[PDB]
Amino acid sequence: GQQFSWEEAEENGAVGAADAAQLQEWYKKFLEECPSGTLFMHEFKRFFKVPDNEEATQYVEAMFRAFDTNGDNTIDFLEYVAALNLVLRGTLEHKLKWTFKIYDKDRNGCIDRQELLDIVESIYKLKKACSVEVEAEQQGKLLTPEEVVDRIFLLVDENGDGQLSLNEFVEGARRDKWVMKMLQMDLNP
Ligand SMILES: [Ca+2]
Ligand SMILES: [Ca+2]
Ligand SMILES: [Ca+2]
Repeated sequence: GQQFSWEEAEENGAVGAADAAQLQEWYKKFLEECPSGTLFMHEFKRFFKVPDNEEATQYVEAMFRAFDTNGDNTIDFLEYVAALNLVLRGTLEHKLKWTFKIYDKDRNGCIDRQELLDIVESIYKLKKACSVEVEAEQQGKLLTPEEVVDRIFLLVDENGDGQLSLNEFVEGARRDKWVMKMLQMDLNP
């Protein structure tokens, strides 16, 4: 399927512009020390944020999951790079789709309170092993791990159909009243 690189390289002998140039170095700096060197969920989390407590692995592990879905357990240079443009540089609304996918842990085309508790739960383990404990209790009235889920579901939804489709979430994630800040997690810093 597809190829071993971008369509540009396939046709064009060396593409052009400072575009590929930037990638030429990336593709080389990574494959230079290893011909046909592919990345792995482990080599990624490491060569990227190489954390320590590891706890902050659930979050990243998700990234590779939502992005690396080909089903080969491996992620070639191409895939990775694609993610960058989707995050590194300015990110357009295209995020509404990719993010909606991050939650899709069961792969079915529909999101359910099951996926909500899954991802959020992950975001919790992250902010937990971070530089703060946000002492759930004394900190602004804590809640149950299932509460937040029922909060993002009800708000994003409204018909009570019992199913959170893309369009439903997309529009419910385009602005809402708090879905962004939360689901966003990073925000900017
Ligand atoms: Ca892959
Ligand atoms: Ca799903
Ligand atoms: Ca619905």
